Amino acid sequence: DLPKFGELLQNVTVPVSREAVLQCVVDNLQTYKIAWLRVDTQTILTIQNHVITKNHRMSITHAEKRAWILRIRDVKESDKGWYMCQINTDPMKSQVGYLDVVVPPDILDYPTSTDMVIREGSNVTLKCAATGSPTPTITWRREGGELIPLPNGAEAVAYNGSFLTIAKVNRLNMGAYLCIASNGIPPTVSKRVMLIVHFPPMIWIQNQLVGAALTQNITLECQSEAYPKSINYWMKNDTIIVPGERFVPETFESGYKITMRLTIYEVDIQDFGAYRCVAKNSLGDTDGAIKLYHI
Amino acid sequence: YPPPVFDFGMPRNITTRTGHTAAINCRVDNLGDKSVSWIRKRDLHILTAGILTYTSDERFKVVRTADSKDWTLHVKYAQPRDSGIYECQVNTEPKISMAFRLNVIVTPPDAKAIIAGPTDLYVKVGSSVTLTCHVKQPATSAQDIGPIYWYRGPYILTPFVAHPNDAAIDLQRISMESTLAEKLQSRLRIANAQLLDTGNYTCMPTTAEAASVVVNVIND
Ligand SMILES: *[C@@H]1O[C@H](CO[C@@H]2O[C@@H](C)[C@@H](O)[C@@H](O)[C@@H]2O)[C@@H](O[C@@H]2O[C@H](CO)[C@@H](O[C@@H]3O[C@H](CO)[C@@H](O)[C@H](O[C@H]4O[C@H](CO)[C@@H](O)[C@H](O)[C@@H]4O)[C@@H]3O)[C@H](O)[C@H]2NC(C)=O)[C@H](O)[C@H]1NC(C)=O
Ligand SMILES: *[C@@H]1O[C@H](CO[C@@H]2O[C@@H](C)[C@@H](O)[C@@H](O)[C@@H]2O)[C@@H](O[C@@H]2O[C@H](CO)[C@@H](O[C@@H]3O[C@H](CO)[C@@H](O)[C@H](O)[C@@H]3O)[C@H](O)[C@H]2NC(C)=O)[C@H](O)[C@H]1NC(C)=O
Ligand SMILES: *[C@@H]1O[C@H](CO[C@@H]2O[C@@H](C)[C@@H](O)[C@@H](O)[C@@H]2O)[C@@H](O[C@@H]2O[C@H](CO)[C@@H](O)[C@H](O)[C@H]2NC(C)=O)[C@H](O)[C@H]1NC(C)=O
Ligand SMILES: *[C@@H]1O[C@H](CO[C@@H]2O[C@@H](C)[C@@H](O)[C@@H](O)[C@@H]2O)[C@@H](O[C@@H]2O[C@H](CO)[C@@H](O)[C@H](O)[C@H]2NC(C)=O)[C@H](O)[C@H]1NC(C)=O
Ligand SMILES: *[C@@H]1O[C@H](CO[C@@H]2O[C@@H](C)[C@@H](O)[C@@H](O)[C@@H]2O)[C@@H](O[C@@H]2O[C@H](CO)[C@@H](O)[C@H](O)[C@H]2NC(C)=O)[C@H](O)[C@H]1NC(C)=O
Ligand SMILES: *[C@@H]1O[C@H](CO[C@@H]2O[C@@H](C)[C@@H](O)[C@@H](O)[C@@H]2O)[C@@H](O)[C@H](O)[C@H]1NC(C)=O
Repeated sequence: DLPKFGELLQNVTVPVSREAVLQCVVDNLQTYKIAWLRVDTQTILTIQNHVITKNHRMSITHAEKRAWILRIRDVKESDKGWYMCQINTDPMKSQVGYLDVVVPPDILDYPTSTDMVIREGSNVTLKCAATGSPTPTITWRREGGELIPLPNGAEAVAYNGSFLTIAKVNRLNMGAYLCIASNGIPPTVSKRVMLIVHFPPMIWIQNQLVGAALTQNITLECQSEAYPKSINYWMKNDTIIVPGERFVPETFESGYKITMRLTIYEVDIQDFGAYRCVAKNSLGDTDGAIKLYHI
Repeated sequence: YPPPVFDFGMPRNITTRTGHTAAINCRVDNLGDKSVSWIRKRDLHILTAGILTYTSDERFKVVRTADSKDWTLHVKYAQPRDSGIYECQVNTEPKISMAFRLNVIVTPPDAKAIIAGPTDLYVKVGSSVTLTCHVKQPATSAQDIGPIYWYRGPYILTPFVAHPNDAAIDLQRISMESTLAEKLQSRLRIANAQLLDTGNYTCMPTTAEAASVVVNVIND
């Protein structure tokens, strides 16, 4: 007929800065004495109604005869851990329960990756570190939902992991990636990471053969892809072409794409010949020929 | 203000012979209004919180000096199962603590000297006195046999042992004989008792607890 525990030491979950309330139930306590304490540090908390700890945030109440209640006001994440309830029987009895302190997640600036600049076809690793309770799972996405090249040769719209490694980066992989940290404790937070892919230029021409008649206005057009952005100009007889009141070159730039036109006004017999659109950037140059002929 | 601090020079490896009272002394300077707790690290069993005793094992008690500097954990009739680490704990925040190790050894077994006869003798002047002392110990003696000495009060009587002793007693009437006939034994004889022979005779072994007889020499 020694004291017995009326039930388990109930697990308790509580968000940071609130009041934790652990409760220990003892039947037939008689003249015996109940004691609380923190397990990890082996810190005596309370004995009967006295608080042994000088931690002003802890209190003990014994309203109902069978329930001894430990109260931790303004909980910190450092209070998370195992707590014990002890009865000074012989041999002594003890049961333990866990106090889980949940914290909304946060993404650390370090070692989380800053903007990345990678040559096309080379490796890159995006890192991201977050802190929370429970520990947050990290999810990678791209703006617009683009696919992420996965380590296993496949691709998907999301990847779990603190570090995302991409082998052989492609210009299509370029854009804004998102490090999304979540742990069930709102609010979920995220951080944007730019992946920049540099590559030399390439040119496509819809019509490498165009004709016209005198006094006519015709327009030649090329398309290029190059990053960083390329300088695009036109050539003829190996000579640059300047806006000359008759020729007007344009460029329509969008990301790593460029559409370059050369509008010629009032065609003259001297204009016919071999033109060239050219694109050049840090990583190389390229060109493409267009022939303009007479009707 | 000075925060409480431990005297890390106190012995941290207490060794007690089984059956004896073990004592783990813990000294804290600048205690202030903080308390000291004794806890058993093995299972977190709280032993004492301040002067209050929490444990219900009757052999455990804490004692503090008047100035509350020295806190001592006493384990009556210590047994091997009591060996382990005990934590001296001050209720600061965070809490500080020192760890002492209690080692309760069991070898050799309890040995106790015994002097056959009444404890207080009374003999007339000129009579003779013989005191027979023997060591009560378990069967196993083996090579754990040591000399047995005698004392009148604080003065040793065995000759050629305490050198120099300017308080040596004249051994012309006092003889001693130590024989090991199965049981370790020593016999003290006082020939022609004299008033100055009166005193507290002690059988002092080196392998067993001592025993004593009070010898009174009287007139007539
Ligand atoms: C006759 O002489 C013996 C020998 O002791 C002598 O002491 C010196 C003065 C010196 O002459 C030495 O050469 C010589 O050995 C006396 O025997 C001692 O008796 C006392 C009793 O008062 C014992 O003290 C006890 O020791 C225990 C050791 O474990 C200890 O547990 C005891 O503590 C308990 O009791 C005390 C009160 O005494 C109490 O305060 C405690 O809290 C606890 O309850 C106690 O301290 C000595 O150990 C004995 N020493 C020896 C070597 O046997 C003897 O007393 C003396 N007179 C008579 C009449 O016998
Ligand atoms: C009481 O709570 C503890 C702690 O769990 C924490 O708090 C709860 C309130 C919830 O919010 C939990 O999400 C939170 O983690 C529970 O202890 C936990 O039990 C699980 C399952 O037994 C343990 O997982 C094990 O981990 C080991 C180590 O890898 C594996 O080998 C096992 O196979 C298993 O996966 C978990 O480690 C443990 N937590 C701690 C901190 O030790 C406990 O179960 C619960 N008791 C109840 C509800 O009765
Ligand atoms: C990325 O991970 C999340 C988290 O779910 C995990 O599930 C556990 C088994 C463990 O792995 C923990 O780290 C996480 O809690 C996935 O979202 C879960 O999806 C399942 C369905 O498959 C659903 O039942 C769970 O409720 C989801 N979790 C939460 C917290 O809602 C997610 O699917 C993973 N995505 C990728 C691409 O891997
Ligand atoms: C060929 O182009 C000429 C020149 O006009 C061009 O377009 C204008 C919008 C402006 O950018 C000018 O600088 C360019 O040189 C056209 O001639 C014009 O035609 C319009 C309409 O017929 C007329 O109102 C203007 O007065 C004309 N101006 C001149 C200087 O000629 C010509 O019509 C174009 N040919 C064809 C077949 O469309
Ligand atoms: C205190 O003791 C520990 C443990 O050693 C045991 O306990 C002694 C009291 C003794 O009675 C025997 O049971 C043991 O020796 C000592 O730590 C040990 O140190 C030795 C080297 O000196 C090392 O080889 C062991 O691994 C250590 N054991 C552990 C558990 O750490 C410690 O040095 C002793 N301290 C003092 C001041 O004596
Ligand atoms: C680039 O990476 C190559 C391997 O790619 C990665 O290898 C495995 C182990 C995983 O990390 C997975 O994400 C990839 O498939 C290496 O062979 C090569 O040496 C690396 N080169 C450079 C310059 O980084």
